[PDB]
Amino acid sequence: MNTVPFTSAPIEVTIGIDQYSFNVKENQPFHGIKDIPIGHVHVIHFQHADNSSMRYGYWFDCRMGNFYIQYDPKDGLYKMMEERDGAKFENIVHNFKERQMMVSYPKIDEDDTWYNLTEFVQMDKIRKIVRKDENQFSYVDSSMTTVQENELSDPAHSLNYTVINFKSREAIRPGHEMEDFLDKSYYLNTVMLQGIFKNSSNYFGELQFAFLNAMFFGNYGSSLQWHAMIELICSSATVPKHMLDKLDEILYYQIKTLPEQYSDILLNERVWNICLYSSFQKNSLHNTEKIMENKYPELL
Amino acid sequence: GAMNSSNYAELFNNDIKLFVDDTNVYRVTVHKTFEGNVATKAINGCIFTLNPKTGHLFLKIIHTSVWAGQKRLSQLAKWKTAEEVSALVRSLPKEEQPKQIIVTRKAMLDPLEVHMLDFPNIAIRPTELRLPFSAAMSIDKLSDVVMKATEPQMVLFNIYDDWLDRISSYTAFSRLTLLLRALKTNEESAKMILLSDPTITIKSYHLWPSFTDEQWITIESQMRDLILTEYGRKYNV
Ligand SMILES: N=C(NCCc1cccs1)NC1CC1
Repeated sequence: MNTVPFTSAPIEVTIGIDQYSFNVKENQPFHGIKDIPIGHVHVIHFQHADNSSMRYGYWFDCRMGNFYIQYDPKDGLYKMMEERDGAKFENIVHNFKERQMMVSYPKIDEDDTWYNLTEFVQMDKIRKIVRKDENQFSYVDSSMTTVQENELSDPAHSLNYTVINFKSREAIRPGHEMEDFLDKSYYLNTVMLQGIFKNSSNYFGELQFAFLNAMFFGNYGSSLQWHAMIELICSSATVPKHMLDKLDEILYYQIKTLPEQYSDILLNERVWNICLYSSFQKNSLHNTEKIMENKYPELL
Repeated sequence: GAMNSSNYAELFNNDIKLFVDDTNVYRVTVHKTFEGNVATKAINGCIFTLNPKTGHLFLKIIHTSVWAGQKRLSQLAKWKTAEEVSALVRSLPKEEQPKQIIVTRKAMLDPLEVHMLDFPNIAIRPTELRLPFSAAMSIDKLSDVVMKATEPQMVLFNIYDDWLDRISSYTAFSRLTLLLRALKTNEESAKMILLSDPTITIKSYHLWPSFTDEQWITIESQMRDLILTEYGRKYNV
C-alpha cells in the first residue's frame, strides 16, 4: 500500500481519489492519502470550493515513483510532484502517518469496482495520450481538447486520443463505400485493431481512459471518444466473441459507476439507443442493456 | 447548409452546381402471385442530375439488371445513385466539376458524402424546397428512353430546350418547376394543356413544344390554374 502526501491544504477543495471524494476545509490539517492499492493506475483530482469551474487532476502509478501534492499559490492549483530523495519521502510519510494526518483509501474488500474500470488502463499508454514526458504522472482537466477537436488550439495541452471518423477515407475502402459505411468491421478489425491499437486490450484501455476523463473531469472530448469507440464496435457485424463479452462487462461497470445525476450530460441518447436496439450487436450486450434499462429507462 | 427560399438565387450564380434526384432510381410494380402472395417486379429507372443554370440534364438510366440478386433494394438504390453521381463527376474535366451537389432527399446525404470523400471541396447539401423532379418520367421523351433501355446508359438532354436564348435561367427554372409541379398534380390535365393545339410541335431535338413568348404566358397561366383547381377537387375549397 502506497501514499501520496500533501504538503498542506491552503485552499478549500473537494479532493477525489479514484471513485472516492472528500471535503477539505481551507487550512485544515490534511496531509494526504494513505493505503492506496498497488497494482492499478489511480487518479487524484480536485475541484476548488470557490471556483467549481475547472476540475483537474493527475493520473499516476505509485510503482513509478514517490509522488506528492503541493499547493502553488502563484498558479493557484494543487500540483503533483515527484520526490527523488527516497529517504526524505519515507521519513515525511512516516511522520504524517504517526500523527494520523492522512485519510485512508477506503477500499471495501468485496469491491472490484476500480479494477473493473481500469482493467486495461496502463500508465505508459496514458502518457502517450497526455504528452508531457518530463513527468511520470499525467495532468488532465475539464477544458483540455482532443487532437480531433483541434482539427474542427494549444497542441501541448491536448488529449491525443485515436481519431475515429466514420466518414473518412481511412474508414472507407474505395469500392466498398456502402459496405464499409453500414458494416464498420473493416475499420474496427483491420484499420484500428490490427493497424493502430495492435490488440483489443489497448483499444479497451483507451476506451476506459476516455470514459474516466469524461466522468471525473467533465471532459467533453473524452466523452465523444468513449462513445465513438463503443459505436465503432456496435456498428461492426464481425467482432471477436471475447471482445463483445469483455465490452459488455466494461460498459456494465461504467454505467454502474456513473453519478445518476450526470447521466443526462455523460450519456449520448442516440449512440446508446442505436447500440442497444438497432446495431449489429444489439443482442450481444446483455449485462449493459439490463443495467441501462433498469437505471436510465428515460434515456431509452 | 440546406437550400431554401432565402438563398434561391444562388442556383443561378456562376458556381457550377447540380441537383440530384433519386426518386425514380428504384421503380416497381406490385402484383399478386399465383399463390396469392404479393411480389414486386422492378422496371427501369433513372437518376435525374440537373444543372439548374444551364439546363444540362445527365439522365443515368438504371436498368433492372442492376438489382438482380440484391437485397434491401431501397437502400441500395441510394448508394447506386451516389456511385453513379460520383462516377459522373470523375468523368468531367476539373473545370466542369460542380462546387456543390444538392440532393432532393436527405437520405442521399450520407451515401453521396461517402462516395465523394475524394472531393472534399465539393459541398453536398440538402434542400427545404419541395421540388417536383419525380415528375421527370412524365416527360414523354425521357420516359421513352428509360423504358426502351436494355443496358445501363447515360443520355444527355437540355431540359430547357432553347429557352435560354430568350429568358434567364431563373425564369427557365421557374417554368420547368411549374410544368413539373403540374404534371405531378394531374398528369393528364397537364399533358392535355401542353399538346391541345396540334400546330405547336415539339422539335425532334427538344422535350417541350415550340411555344412563342405569348403562348408560354398562356401555358404558364393554365398550369397555375390546374395546380390551384386540382388542389380544389382533392381539397373541397
Ligand atoms: N443534347 C445533347 N447534347 C448537349 C446537351 C447537354 C445536356 C447535358 C450535357 S450537354 N445530346 C447529345 C446526345 C446527342
